[PDB]
Amino acid sequence: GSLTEDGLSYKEKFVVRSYEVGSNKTATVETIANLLQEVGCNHAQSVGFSTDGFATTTTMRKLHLIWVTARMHIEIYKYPAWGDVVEIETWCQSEGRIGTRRDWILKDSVTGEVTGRATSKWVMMNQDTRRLQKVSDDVRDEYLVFCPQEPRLAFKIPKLEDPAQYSMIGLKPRRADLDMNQHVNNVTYIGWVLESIPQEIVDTHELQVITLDYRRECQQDDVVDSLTTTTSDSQFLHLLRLSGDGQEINRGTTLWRKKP
Amino acid sequence: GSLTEDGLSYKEKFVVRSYEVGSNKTATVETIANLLQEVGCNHAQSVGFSTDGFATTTTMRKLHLIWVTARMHIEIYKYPAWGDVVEIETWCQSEGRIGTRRDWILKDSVTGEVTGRATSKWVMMNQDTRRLQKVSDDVRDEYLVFCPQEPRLAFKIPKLEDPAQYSMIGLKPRRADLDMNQHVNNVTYIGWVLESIPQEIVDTHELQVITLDYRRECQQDDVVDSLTTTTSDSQFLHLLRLSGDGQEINRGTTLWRKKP
Ligand SMILES: C[C@@]1(COCc2c(F)cccc2F)CC(c2ccccc2F)=NO1
Ligand SMILES: C[C@@]1(COCc2c(F)cccc2F)CC(c2ccccc2F)=NO1
Repeated sequence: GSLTEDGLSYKEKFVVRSYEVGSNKTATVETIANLLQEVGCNHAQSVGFSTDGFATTTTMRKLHLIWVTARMHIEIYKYPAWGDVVEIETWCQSEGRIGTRRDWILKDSVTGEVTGRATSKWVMMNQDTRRLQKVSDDVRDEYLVFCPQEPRLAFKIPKLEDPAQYSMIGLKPRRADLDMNQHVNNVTYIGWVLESIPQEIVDTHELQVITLDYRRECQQDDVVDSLTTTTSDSQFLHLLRLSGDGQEINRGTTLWRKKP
Repeated sequence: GSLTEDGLSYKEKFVVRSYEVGSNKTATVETIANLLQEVGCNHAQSVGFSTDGFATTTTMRKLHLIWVTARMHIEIYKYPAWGDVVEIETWCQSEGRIGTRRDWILKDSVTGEVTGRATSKWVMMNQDTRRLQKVSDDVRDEYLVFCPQEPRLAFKIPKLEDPAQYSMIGLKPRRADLDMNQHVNNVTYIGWVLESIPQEIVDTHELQVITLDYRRECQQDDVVDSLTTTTSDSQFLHLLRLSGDGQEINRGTTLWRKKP
């Protein structure tokens, strides 16, 4: 991949792998989310962020701050097949004191058609206490020079009430689910949300839209319950909570289209 | 990737991704095993096997036969870092009536040095009954023309006895663990074997050698126990068994080197 001529966005092509596809031999949404993360990381490196950790500015490092995902919204029009080339363009924009947005557009590299879109809200937090911080002028000024400054857009979740229609309990991360800092990878939470979708829905529908809020992390030694209720196309409300009716981890919604 | 000039092996380069690395920012062994699978699948397509299923010959399809892994042996000298290019060369050889071998050699694409080696024994089995079959002349003759015929080599596991020194119980696959035919991906079994290795070993050692036998599949709805005992460098004996002291799934051994 590479920066675009103006230096304010990044493009990368990916060839969909054998193990990245599901039963229709198209990329899973977890594969798409992994590719979104990878092109974001390669963008960060291309504009001078670290080649051996996740992106931080100089002032973030001084203050022990990291970027963490607060919300992810993905819409897929067509999932790419095994062996297809998908090209993803990504960019960031300042969200003032709130945080930082990363947007993505997915294209079929052969047709040039848009096959999906995504946006994410990232917030600052202290890596040790996990307490949120507003973006200071020093941190914003460090990264603003890598962002378009005029708007460039790729485009409330309620709490599931007991009893859940569907559940998958006792979900636990294995080492493959952990990132280079031994934190649960953000894509693992997408997989866990979808685990409580009945298999018959997955067999007969394609996921068109997912919206996920990220409230708290699952630690390596935590156990998660995935809860789903039908709200309808098929639409669902989702809640991930720590085992034992503990803290909410994630809430979300999905929209599914019947297979052709 | 592409076939080599003589058409009898296949090479592919991979750039190690952000989510493919562990805490030392080098590829996990599960990442390496996924890359071995992907280059094998791309080799199969390059010599005229299907672009929308795992490799079968014409006679295999007529008889409802598939290739399944019986044994995997991987040795890694150096795990590639995040953003490094690893080049993998792969080839197959007939094993007479027993099955078919796939071998791999991993190289650091910048230095050209060998960083790892792998070999696998694949057997025929009926996809419906899971009963093994010897390779018939018709099937061997269909694939022999894609193999070196003179030897080209990249280079008994006992049953763990109760009580196991270490365990991880209740492991269950999620949809990301399933392949395009809704079978548990072979790399998932490597992850499950390693889950019962204590975290302190993983934190202080690198895996140098893994040998894994594959006896039976975990179904989507099965639950697996991972059992490990120290036999020693650190060496371990491994057993994966279905929950409830059910059927053995896998047995294996690993050898670990202290981190520099
Ligand atoms: C918010 C975040 C910022 O990344 C650094 C960065 C800029 F700040 C401005 C322009 C380009 C750029 F790269 C963090 C982030 C991220 C973090 C970890 C993993 C994956 C990611 F995409 N992706 O976007
Ligand atoms: C045994 C197996 C054979 O693949 C077909 C094939 C030949 F038979 C001969 C030369 C090249 C070639 F490709 C099956 C296999 C495999 C199967 C599923 C997934 C991944 C794999 F590597 N990899 O190797």
